Amino acid sequence: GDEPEIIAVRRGMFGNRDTGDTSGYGRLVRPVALPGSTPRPYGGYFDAVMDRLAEVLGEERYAMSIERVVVYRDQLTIEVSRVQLPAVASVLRDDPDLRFELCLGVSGVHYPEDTGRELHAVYPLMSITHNRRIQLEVAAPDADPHIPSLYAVYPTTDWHERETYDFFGIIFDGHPSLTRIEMPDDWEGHPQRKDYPLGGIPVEYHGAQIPPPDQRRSY
Amino acid sequence: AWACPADAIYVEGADNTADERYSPGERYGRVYQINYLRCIGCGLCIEACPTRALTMTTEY
Amino acid sequence: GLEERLPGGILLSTVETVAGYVRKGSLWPATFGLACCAIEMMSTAGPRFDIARFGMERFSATPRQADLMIVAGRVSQKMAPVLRQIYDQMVEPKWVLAMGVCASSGGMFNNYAVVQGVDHVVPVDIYLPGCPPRPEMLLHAILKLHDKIQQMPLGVNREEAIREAEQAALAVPPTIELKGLLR
Amino acid sequence: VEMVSLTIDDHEISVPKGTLLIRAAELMGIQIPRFCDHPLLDPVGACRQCLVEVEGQRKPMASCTTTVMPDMVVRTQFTSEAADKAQRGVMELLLINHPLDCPICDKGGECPLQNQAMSNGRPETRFEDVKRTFPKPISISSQVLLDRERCVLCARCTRFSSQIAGDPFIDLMERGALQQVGIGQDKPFQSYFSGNTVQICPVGALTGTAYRFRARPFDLVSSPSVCEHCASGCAQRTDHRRGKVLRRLAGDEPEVNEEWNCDKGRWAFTYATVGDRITTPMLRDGGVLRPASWSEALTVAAAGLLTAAGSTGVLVGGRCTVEDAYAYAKFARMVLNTNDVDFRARPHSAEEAEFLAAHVAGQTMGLRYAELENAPTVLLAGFEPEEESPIVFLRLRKGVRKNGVQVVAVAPWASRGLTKLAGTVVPTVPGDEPAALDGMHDDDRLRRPGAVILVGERLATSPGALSAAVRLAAATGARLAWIPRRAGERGAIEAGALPNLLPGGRPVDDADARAEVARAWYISALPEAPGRDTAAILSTAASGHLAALLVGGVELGDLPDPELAVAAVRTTPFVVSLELRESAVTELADVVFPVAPVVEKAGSFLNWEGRPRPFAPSLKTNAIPDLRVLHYLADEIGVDLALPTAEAADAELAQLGTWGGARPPAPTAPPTARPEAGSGQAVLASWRMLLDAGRLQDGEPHLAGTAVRPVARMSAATAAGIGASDGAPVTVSTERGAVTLPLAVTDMPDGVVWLPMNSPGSAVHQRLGVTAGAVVSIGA
Amino acid sequence: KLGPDGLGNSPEHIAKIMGRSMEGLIHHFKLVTEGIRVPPGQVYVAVESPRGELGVHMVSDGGTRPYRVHYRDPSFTNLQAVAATCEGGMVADAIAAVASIDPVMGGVDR
Amino acid sequence: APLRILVYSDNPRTREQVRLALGKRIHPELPEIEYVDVATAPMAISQMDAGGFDLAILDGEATPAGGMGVAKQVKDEIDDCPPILVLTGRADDAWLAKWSRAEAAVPHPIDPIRLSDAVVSLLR
Ligand SMILES: CC(C)=CCC/C(C)=C/CC/C(C)=C/CC/C(C)=C/CC/C(C)=C\CC/C(C)=C/CC/C(C)=C/CC/C(C)=C\CC/C(C)=C/CC1=C(C)C(=O)c2ccccc2C1=O
Ligand SMILES: Nc1nc2c(ncn2[C@@H]2O[C@H](COP(=O)(O)OP(=O)(O)OP(=O)(O)O)[C@@H](O)[C@H]2O)c(=O)[nH]1
Ligand code: SF4
Ligand code: SF4
Ligand code: SF4
Ligand code: SF4
Ligand code: SF4
Ligand code: FES
Repeated sequence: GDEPEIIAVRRGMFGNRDTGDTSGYGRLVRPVALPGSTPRPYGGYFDAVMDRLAEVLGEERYAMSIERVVVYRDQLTIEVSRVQLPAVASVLRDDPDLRFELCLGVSGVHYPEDTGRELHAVYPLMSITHNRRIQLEVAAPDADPHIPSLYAVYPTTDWHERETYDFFGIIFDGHPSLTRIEMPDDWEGHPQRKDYPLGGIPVEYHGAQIPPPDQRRSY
Repeated sequence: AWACPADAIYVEGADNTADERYSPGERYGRVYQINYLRCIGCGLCIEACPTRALTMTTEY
Repeated sequence: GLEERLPGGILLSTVETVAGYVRKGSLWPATFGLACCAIEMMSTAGPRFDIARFGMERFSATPRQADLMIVAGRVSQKMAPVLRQIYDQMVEPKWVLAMGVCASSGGMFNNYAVVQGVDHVVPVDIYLPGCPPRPEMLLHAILKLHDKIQQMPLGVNREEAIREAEQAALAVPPTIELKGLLR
Repeated sequence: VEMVSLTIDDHEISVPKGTLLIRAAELMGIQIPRFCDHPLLDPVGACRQCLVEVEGQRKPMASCTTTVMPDMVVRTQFTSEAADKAQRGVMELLLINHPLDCPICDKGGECPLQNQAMSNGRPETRFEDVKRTFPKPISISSQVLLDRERCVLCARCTRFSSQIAGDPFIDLMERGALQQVGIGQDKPFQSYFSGNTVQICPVGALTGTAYRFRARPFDLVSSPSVCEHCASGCAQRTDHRRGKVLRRLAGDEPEVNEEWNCDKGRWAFTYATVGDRITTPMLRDGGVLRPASWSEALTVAAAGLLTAAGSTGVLVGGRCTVEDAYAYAKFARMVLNTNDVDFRARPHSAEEAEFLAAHVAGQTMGLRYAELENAPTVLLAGFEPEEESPIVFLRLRKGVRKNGVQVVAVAPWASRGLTKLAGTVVPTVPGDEPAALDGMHDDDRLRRPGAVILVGERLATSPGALSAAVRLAAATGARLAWIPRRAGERGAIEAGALPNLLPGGRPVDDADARAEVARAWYISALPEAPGRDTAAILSTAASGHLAALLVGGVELGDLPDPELAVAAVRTTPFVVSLELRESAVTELADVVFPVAPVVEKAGSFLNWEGRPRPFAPSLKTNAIPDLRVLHYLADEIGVDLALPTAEAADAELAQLGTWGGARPPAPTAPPTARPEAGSGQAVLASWRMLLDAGRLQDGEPHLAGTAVRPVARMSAATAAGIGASDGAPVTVSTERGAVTLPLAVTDMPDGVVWLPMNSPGSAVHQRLGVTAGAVVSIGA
Repeated sequence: KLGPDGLGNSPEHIAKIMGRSMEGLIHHFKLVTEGIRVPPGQVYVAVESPRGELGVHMVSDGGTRPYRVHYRDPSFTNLQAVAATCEGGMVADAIAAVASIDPVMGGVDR
Repeated sequence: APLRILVYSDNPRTREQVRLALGKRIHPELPEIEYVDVATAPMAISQMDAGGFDLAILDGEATPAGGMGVAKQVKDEIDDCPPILVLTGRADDAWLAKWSRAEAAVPHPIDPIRLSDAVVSLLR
């Protein structure tokens, strides 16, 4: 579907996360939508890239693999379909017209309020020969956080994919060894998830203490 | 204290009154603590203060 | 050691004074930087200042030779075991300087990942604010540690001081109870 | 549900006929700036902040007042440059006279004016002239401080105090630029719902004196919560800084309380910190109450309770979460093998327990607040909604204003609450209520579909009253609901904390019910002997036939015969008290356990409609709830109560489920003849004022200073018969003692004197030791 | 602005927001306390840090706090080269290689 | 004989809280409990070196030297060291409590029954 992804639904004015400190202002319903798919004439080389991609992949393979294309602030995001990620990445790296040699890493981002698409892995790719860059985005559910690892295509991802797992639990199936890299192997939970509490302690003061920022009010 | 990224300032306001006035106006900082084992010296507090009551000396 | 078994008369006093002098004047740090504060510690050793002036040029690489531990950085959870191992592997007497807000109390990083003060894992002799503490502040803290070292008891005096400090410490009301003008 | 379709900005939506443009734009995600608008207040369009361009309209129209018409086109500030200009100009004009007070204004950080001046305001002032100035702040009551300069004169406070609450003790005053919200001259604001104005003001004009300068929004730990005080079960938001609760805002729950509170719920939170709190387990030794460990205290309590065995009674009180009541009941059933369980720490009767078993217990979510608003006719028996469950009063007033709800009260005199409802009195002396109910079986208003009959807890005090009300409900077909005064009463009933009941409403006298609970408790069999009501338990203990009492959060002064109750607790050889604060029972008890207050414990209440009101522990503390205390006392006694937390108690209550079998018989008590008072004597009527001297209002002198001045009330005929005059201090009396209050001659049945039940200086139970409906002497 | 009493808000600004400019006061208060709220969206922006392509993935949920800020620190990726540049060589040469990578561990571990 | 429990914390209120959770006789099927209270790491260490303790409760939040560090030290330094219980000021501190090798860990605020049960488990 072309409808945007709503990562959150703000209720009420002033960004209240709960009932709100003034009465009568909580009735607004503002969904938090990320940008939807760009219409078609993607700016700059983006079209030149995507068209080329659509050429190297078939119409059927391209349609099954690329879920969405989002140009935002002159940055091209290819919301790629899970499972098909290794094929698309191989096409990007190998194709002379794309030739995105440099995958700069993998970053997990958690959207608990995005149904069936809770965990997004972002792959910044750069083509040095063509002086281009794009960002693949693969969405996985929370209940099935498995994503295909790009190791065979981008070895640089091995540590990134590890950190992202450690921090989000995104299981990059096919990765040689998804061991926690930052946190201890015996650590419980995945800290960068929103469900994981900040785990701070109150700051002490003569006769008082300030609870961590995650407990106190916010807007 | 609002602006402090480190939660290194604790402020409790209280009323100025004729029998006891500490600052011009209706409010004053009765309690003012800085936890210097949390203060990172960023200076955001200073930029936050609207009265220049808070400044940063060069004493270190 | 036998030096502490001397009778509590003038011999033990003078030995304490000389030993404190020497230990304050030769307070070799361990080569144990962690973070930002480690860079500022190197800057303190750098020529603009001279930590060597205070007999502290030798950043001891091996914990065995090191008499002082400038934590100088943020102790993550995964580092607390290593930091404690290094501390325990120094040979006594040894003091610990919690350089920076991160080392002393966790600093701005009030989080799961950070231990919130090396005091959790090792006894702290002196706490040093700053983020990072500028090298002049590090030298100030080290001089305060020198003052602490010189006035250090030994033997029977050490036991008496431990007893007195324990008795005094049992009475201080906790920080959370020092409600002043706080309503 | 005629739906009208219209385009706001470029987009299109369809909304119910009559919906306001501002509501539609809210629904579609568009923040039209607004101050005077309020969803629950009748639109006034005063501030003109919410202007929008509407197709075919020359002028901008206040979106808050523009009803949606079919095929309309509207363009907000997001797409109409003209509407943007209108809103920004209104914003500027709104800020020119506003004080530069944000650092010192309590509303700073949570101010709608600040936020909407950021989103919809000019970068900087254009106003180089002189600002309007008022001397400020000025108190309009003991609780509310008014800052007129910050007042944007939106009239939301005034509109609330008129429409929502029938308390127009403030109004817009003066004229022109000088217009200001104000009280009359010195007559204080004086409304049980005054705090709502503080929460309704879109600026710092109205602030809570208690919360003044206490904190800024970033310094608050904020948690959802439920009020502890009456069966209304309002959603609230508890804010605490430094571990101390600073305020309790109204929250938002349209199915219960909309966005409202009463002053009791909003400010009566300091009770847990007045310095009387029980910090550690206490033990009686040498006649003195001494701090004790948990280990030693549990050892002693288990020893005593095992020594008493089945010669024990558990007074559960009404200050308990559903889980706490369930633990008390289960503890009584197994750990003590007794059925002497009663949450009624108040005037009560066996007929009350019978009625609660017959109609209330197990019958969840019948009559609902939403139903109240649409009931064509509402009858009130022994129930003063303003004084008892003020939010029920708010809903009834809302029904009166919107859907023409007709309200009838069987009461001695028209209470201010009833008058605000436009309700009609059925003047009847206390005790004579059953006759009133029996005389209403032919009333056509109750025969109307959706008619409702609300019975207050006080109706239990009158013999034959509850059975009469049940008969009336059956004969007319109107839905009958019973609305207690304490938040834990209904949860206690659902917890089976009555002598005749078990969890889920299943009766004790039913063998199959006993088997179901015994299985669900993995136990052989529950006791079969009929339990003893609280009055029975207390009279028994005063006789020395009771071996030990377990009193959980009960104030003896609230019982019908407090002298009897203090004697009962004193004579009992072993008294185990789970108390939040020191009291008569804690003072006279042998073992005292501290139980965490509501702010620091997870749990759930039940409101009068049966809706669960769950809440998480806002404060985190070493304190433990009644649940854990009872569970570990049982464990020390050697029985697995299996209630380590409120979550387990909720799971067990779900497992036991509703009774569903042969519903217990109706009470059908005979309407006993009322006493007749001779000359110099009258029948006592009374109900607890909302802001009475209750223990949980302690530590909040402002809220007390906002309480209604206690007064005796009489018919001019009866005052003349006693020789008194209005304003003269009339004294009522009985053997125990006398209560003296200024006389306020009231239109009411002759031979009846009304006193506040437990207002300061009244304390009718303690002073007189009689219930409502009892004959009491009177004099000048 | 500095003064005889140390670094502080410039007295001109204090006068502006506390004596004259109400909108100025509101803006100071809100931008300091709540801070700007960024439109929702994602953006990956890279710079040429001394140690390489320091990238930042930034995600905003329309709020005043960032929804996500992930640093692709160049040092973290460069440390993948310890195997390549150390294996097979002398330990003294491995030290030189690791130094040549110039890993700043703060960025590596973040 | 009476059991001696070393309760270590520089916060007097935490020591009182521990002494409240554990009565003079916890679990009346158990011996009497004797409390030696210490508010400094050196004194806690010296008392441990004296020995004869059945359990030591070390406040993980002790200011100049945390109870977890003291726990690791006492296990490394006293032969036949008595079991150690730690009070942790944070749920995330559990991992460090695991590293401290204390037989059990009780999060702050001290839950009386939880602490009593933990102690009974260690002293049994
Ligand atoms: C009336 C009258 C005239 C009487 C005179 C009596 C008198 C004074 C006697 C003189 C003869 C003596 C001394 C006899 C007494 C008996 C005796 C010899 C005892 C020895 C006891 C002993 C083994 C040790 C105690 C100390 C002592 C005095 C030992 C000998 C002298 C020395 C200097 C020995 C060890 C010290 C030493 C050489 C090295 C210490 C270790 C280091 C690393 C040194 C410092 C140092 C070095 C070397 C770096 O490389 C470096 C590089 C970059 C930055 C910093 C550093 C740094 O800090
Ligand atoms: N065991 C227990 N006791 C409580 C709890 N909450 C309050 N209490 C105590 O219960 C006692 C009696 O409370 P109430 O019967 O409600 O008296 P009140 O505060 O005047 O309330 P009203 O009945 O409306 O007048 C008080 O002294 C409190 O200390 C609780 O959660 N558990
Ligand atoms: S310098 Fe000021 S703003 Fe920054 S951390 Fe320290 S107290 Fe807070
Ligand atoms: S205290 Fe500040 S300067 Fe020192 S290591 Fe921590 S973050 Fe860096
Ligand atoms: S009411 Fe709002 S705008 Fe006015 S001074 Fe207070 S915070 Fe500032
Ligand atoms: S006091 Fe508040 S609610 Fe009343 S008119 Fe003024 S701004 Fe509006
Ligand atoms: S009406 Fe009752 S439940 Fe609602 S806020 Fe007031 S006291 Fe609390
Ligand atoms: S909100 Fe519509 S005119 Fe005020």
